Amino acid sequence: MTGAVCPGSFDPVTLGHVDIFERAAAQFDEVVVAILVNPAKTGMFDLDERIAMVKESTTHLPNLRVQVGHGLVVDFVRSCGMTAIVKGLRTGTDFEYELQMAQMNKHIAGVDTFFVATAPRYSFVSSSLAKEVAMLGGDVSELLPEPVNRRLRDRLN
Amino acid sequence: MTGAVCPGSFDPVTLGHVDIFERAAAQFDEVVVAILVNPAKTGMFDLDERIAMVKESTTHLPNLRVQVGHGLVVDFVRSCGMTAIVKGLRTGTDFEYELQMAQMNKHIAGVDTFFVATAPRYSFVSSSLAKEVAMLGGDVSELLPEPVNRRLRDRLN
Amino acid sequence: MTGAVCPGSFDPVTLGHVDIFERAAAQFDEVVVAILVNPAKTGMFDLDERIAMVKESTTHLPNLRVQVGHGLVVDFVRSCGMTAIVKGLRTGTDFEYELQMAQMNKHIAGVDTFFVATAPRYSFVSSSLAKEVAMLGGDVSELLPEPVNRRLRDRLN
Amino acid sequence: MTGAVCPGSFDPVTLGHVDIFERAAAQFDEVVVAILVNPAKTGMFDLDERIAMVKESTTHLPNLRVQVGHGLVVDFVRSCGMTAIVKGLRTGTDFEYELQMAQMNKHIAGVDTFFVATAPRYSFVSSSLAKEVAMLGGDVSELLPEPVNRRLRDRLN
Amino acid sequence: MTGAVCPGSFDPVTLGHVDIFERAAAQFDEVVVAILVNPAKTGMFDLDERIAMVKESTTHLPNLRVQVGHGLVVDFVRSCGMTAIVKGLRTGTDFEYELQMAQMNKHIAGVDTFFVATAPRYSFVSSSLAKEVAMLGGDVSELLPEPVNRRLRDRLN
Amino acid sequence: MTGAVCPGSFDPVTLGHVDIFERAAAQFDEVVVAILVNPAKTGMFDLDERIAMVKESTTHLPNLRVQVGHGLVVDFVRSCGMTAIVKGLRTGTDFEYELQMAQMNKHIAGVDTFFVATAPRYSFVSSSLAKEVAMLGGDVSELLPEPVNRRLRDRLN
Ligand SMILES: CC(C)(COP(=O)(O)OP(=O)(O)OC[C@H]1O[C@@H](n2cnc3c(N)ncnc32)[C@H](O)[C@@H]1OP(=O)(O)O)[C@@H](O)C(=O)NCCC(=O)NCCS
Ligand SMILES: CC(C)(COP(=O)(O)OP(=O)(O)OC[C@H]1O[C@@H](n2cnc3c(N)ncnc32)[C@H](O)[C@@H]1OP(=O)(O)O)[C@@H](O)C(=O)NCCC(=O)NCCS
Ligand SMILES: CC(C)(COP(=O)(O)OP(=O)(O)OC[C@H]1O[C@@H](n2cnc3c(N)ncnc32)[C@H](O)[C@@H]1OP(=O)(O)O)[C@@H](O)C(=O)NCCC(=O)NCCS
Ligand SMILES: CC(C)(COP(=O)(O)OP(=O)(O)OC[C@H]1O[C@@H](n2cnc3c(N)ncnc32)[C@H](O)[C@@H]1OP(=O)(O)O)[C@@H](O)C(=O)NCCC(=O)NCCS
Ligand SMILES: CC(C)(COP(=O)(O)OP(=O)(O)OC[C@H]1O[C@@H](n2cnc3c(N)ncnc32)[C@H](O)[C@@H]1OP(=O)(O)O)[C@@H](O)C(=O)NCCC(=O)NCCS
Ligand SMILES: CC(C)(COP(=O)(O)OP(=O)(O)OC[C@H]1O[C@@H](n2cnc3c(N)ncnc32)[C@H](O)[C@@H]1OP(=O)(O)O)[C@@H](O)C(=O)NCCC(=O)NCCS
Repeated sequence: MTGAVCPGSFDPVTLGHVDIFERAAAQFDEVVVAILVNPAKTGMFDLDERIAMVKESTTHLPNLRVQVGHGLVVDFVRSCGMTAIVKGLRTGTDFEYELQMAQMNKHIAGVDTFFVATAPRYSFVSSSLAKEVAMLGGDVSELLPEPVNRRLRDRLN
Repeated sequence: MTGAVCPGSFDPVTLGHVDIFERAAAQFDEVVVAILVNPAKTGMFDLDERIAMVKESTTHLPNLRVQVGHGLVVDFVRSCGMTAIVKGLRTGTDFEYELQMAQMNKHIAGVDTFFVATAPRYSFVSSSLAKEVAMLGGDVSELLPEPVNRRLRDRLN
Repeated sequence: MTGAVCPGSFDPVTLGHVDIFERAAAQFDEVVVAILVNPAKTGMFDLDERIAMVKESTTHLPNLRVQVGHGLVVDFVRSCGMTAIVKGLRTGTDFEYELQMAQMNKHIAGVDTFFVATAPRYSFVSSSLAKEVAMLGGDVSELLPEPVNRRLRDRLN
Repeated sequence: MTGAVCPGSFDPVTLGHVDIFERAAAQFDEVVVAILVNPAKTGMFDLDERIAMVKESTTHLPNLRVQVGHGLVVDFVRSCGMTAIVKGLRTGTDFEYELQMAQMNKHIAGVDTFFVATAPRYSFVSSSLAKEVAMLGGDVSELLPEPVNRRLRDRLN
Repeated sequence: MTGAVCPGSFDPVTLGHVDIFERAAAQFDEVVVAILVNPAKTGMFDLDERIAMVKESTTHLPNLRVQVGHGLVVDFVRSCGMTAIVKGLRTGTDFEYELQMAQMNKHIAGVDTFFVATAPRYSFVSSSLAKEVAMLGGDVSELLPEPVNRRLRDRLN
Repeated sequence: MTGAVCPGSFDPVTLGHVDIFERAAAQFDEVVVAILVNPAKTGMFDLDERIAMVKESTTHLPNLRVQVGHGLVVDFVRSCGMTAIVKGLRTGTDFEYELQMAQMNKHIAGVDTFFVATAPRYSFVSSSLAKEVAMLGGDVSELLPEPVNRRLRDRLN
């Protein structure tokens, strides 16, 4: 009964996120994707849309499920009966801040954090940058699941 | 008559800050903790509370005093008759930005900046992260002075 | 017919920027400085003032011209009939984010990004830090073109 | 079913290494410690003493075994029926390198690498630094397991 | 009129090196690949094979030539009638060093250095890692040009 | 009463080292330059010439003395009646390492390490790079004190 949580805001989910989902799914018996929305920061997609996009991109992963989190990621992790977090690393990641959170999460709840480097082809995509480029007419279709592409296309007119 | 200034917003002061205060105090004849509040950014604690918390955490350091700064840190430093700043380094610190400020401060006023690594046990605490975790019910009591813990507890109800 | 674009918000232009302009100008047949203003973020100087300051600082560079960009930097680059961007590196630069943008820009439009380290004397100046120090009465005159200094002086009273 | 390999030269094993072994053992069904032989550049302890030191230091982890490797780490991993490497991060880790190896290992054999931050109290110990300090008379006994301390003090008397 | 030098030991040349050659050849009138001889620390291939490998791998770039250098890279650059060095950035690059050399080269001869990020698919290959993996039986043929692969498989049979 | 140790191999001392000596001498009552002997890996200048070079380059600092050390830097520091090390940061510094040593030195003897950024004009010089360039005929005389320049030009004629 091994398990890991993949936390994030996923606004929207990218192929960078999916690559990490797939690696977590391959190495742990169970994997929970936790969508932790910021109560102060409203992004582009609403919670239901973010859930849909994640679920639409992870139908091929039987041991993975999507779930909404509130408050501490470690509280969510423990409520799943798990003690592990898996985080992706890419080009631009604030790794020092990821390390700070990792140590903090370990300190407050005994939760381990495992970092894994995203595949090179998906190493420069992030949610905020994909949105920025897309909303200015740039083609990021290869850097996002097709369901996400369909929805970004809907917001052109 | 050697002296160093430890500048910051201290909202709230952490055991990371105190560790740096103690090391500065051990190496310099006089040490001034400068609380430089951001006029645009309002945090959690008001200036009086921030002063109180710093003073409540530094009663054991005879050659240290707490003082409020306005404008340039270098203007505050020079007004204390000093030419040195001591800054802490921890897990997550934007060190490139600390370096930029250090060079700038040296350029504009001839003020030296000394960096020192915080003790490992207090290396992942920061004011903003401690607040975030605490306000979601997380236990950061070991990562803050007891007086600070008492005040964070008061803001639960 | 070689060419490079030097993009930025230049609010205001610094001697760090100029140093990069000069190096780009020395190595490419044509060089276009693209002023890409953020539609969400309003800074200190208006677009006309930013253009003036850049033009006032680059009269000595015959193969360089100043032009306003809208939307994607790569769209601006391609519209100049170019395939290259030149970016400066200094003390504090978020290099991981510069790398992310570089890879992204290459992916979406085949545009190459060339990075060059600014001269050490101008390695700690940035637009935001120069403004912060100046508006608190600090002397950054050596870290900015004289025309920029004149304008920063006008906003004291 | 799940498994991870913890590779290294372990000359000698530190409490930093053991911390990582413990994290891996808690999150995977099986952990294999792979002791890989370095080039002409040989070390203080021979292979048998290295094996024994790791073994005596990990008696509290029943799902962990120790094994020598002679070629590619990925070949070792695959021959064990696994597809994951777990590696520790400490102060002084060459991350740039670790990431290069991770990407290379993923490319040549499809093996994933997971990185974990070592506990702060054990974040500054490394085999080479421990050896250097110990040989010069310094006390690193709190940073190494007792089986290592025993063999270390026998070498210096 | 415009020109760039791409310096290195190229032992052997990788598809990471070639990617950079291609970027330079597209943006400058002339590119010179400078093969500089390392100290006593010699390598796998001799100078003539190194030259031939670079030559056979760059037949698709008519504005590129290959030349041996024996002293300072800046002396090579200047003797070629140029003032620019182009260097690739990959996962595992010692940037801290590259920047030091860039500043030193600028100081001693006024030579500019331009950095370019290698294509993601070729971002984890380096000469030394490719050699290590190949000698241990791993397949790095997708990361090296065929002229290098040919000479590499002849050395291991 | 206050004191700092500036440790190194100083082979040879650079104007980067001297900048740091000057910062330390201005902020502490006493500064001791500790010349520590490296392992089998010996250098260009012998110990006596190294001592003399540091001495002749620091005549303008009356509160600074020079002394050889043979073991742990912390043992040197403590035997001098001090508890502080001052170390310079330059372009190309291995910070990751410096921090590891700082934490280790604090752990084994309670000695604090203070880091200071070298002046920009002297931020790219290091002993090894200066030696490399000088031996190849390059002019590094502006980056080294004249006592070093004298002994350097006598070695190359
Ligand atoms: C959910 C959580 C893991 C963040 O997930 P996320 O939003 O998907 O994280 P991302 O991958 O998008 O990147 C982090 C974002 O924070 C920002 N960030 C980066 N460095 C930062 C730093 N030093 N300080 C604050 N924010 C930072 C970045 O802008 C980044 O967004 P962007 O790069 O896309 O513009 C985190 O907020 C969390 O755990 N929330 C629950 C509350 C909690 O437990 N907090 C305590 C953590 S110890
Ligand atoms: C007081 C001063 C030293 C900052 O102190 P501080 O607020 O305690 O600094 P902190 O330790 O909290 O960390 C810096 C904060 O700035 C932010 N920061 C980090 N990198 C940054 C960067 N690249 N650019 C802008 N802000 C940055 C961070 O969010 C961090 O807060 P957080 O990590 O807790 O979320 C500085 O603002 C100052 O000197 N103010 C006086 C005005 C002045 O002299 N300015 C000129 C400086 S050259
Ligand atoms: C114009 C452009 C190159 C930015 O230029 P710029 O504003 O002059 O950049 P700067 O040199 O001032 O520095 C970048 C700023 O972004 C911020 N920044 C730094 N790291 C960041 C990160 N990780 N994520 C988001 N913003 C970041 C910094 O605050 C910095 O400002 P500051 O350091 O002065 O406070 C970029 O916004 C752009 O290309 N815009 C056009 C739209 C586009 O093409 N976007 C797609 C890029 S792939
Ligand atoms: C065994 C292996 C994981 C290394 O483990 P290790 O020796 O315990 O690793 P450590 O972190 O203790 O030490 C790494 C050492 O290499 C050095 N290292 C760091 N950066 C390096 C670089 N750029 N190039 C080469 N070595 C580097 C460090 O100096 C460090 O030694 P130190 O303790 O003296 O600092 C690895 O060498 C390996 O996989 N070997 C098997 C062969 C193989 O698979 N090769 C191809 C891998 S893609
Ligand atoms: C030729 C030259 C550009 C180097 O090229 P190169 O060998 O292809 O460079 P690479 O990136 O492949 O390798 C750099 C190597 O040096 C090492 N390097 C990295 N950091 C270093 C450091 N701090 N100090 C010394 N070498 C370092 C790396 O370990 C790397 O080797 P690797 O592949 O085993 O990792 C350079 O040495 C040069 O200019 N030589 C001519 C002489 C000269 O001009 N000297 C003064 C320069 S300011
Ligand atoms: C003397 C001492 C401070 C080093 O000083 P130094 O030689 O002048 O330091 P420098 O910055 O000039 O050089 C550091 C060198 O080590 C190397 N260094 C950097 N990273 C390293 C690493 N990961 N592992 C080992 N050495 C490293 C660098 O390559 C650099 O050499 P360079 O100029 O060729 O780049 C240190 O070795 C010391 O304290 N010695 C005394 C013994 C002791 O106390 N040991 C335990 C310390 S915790």
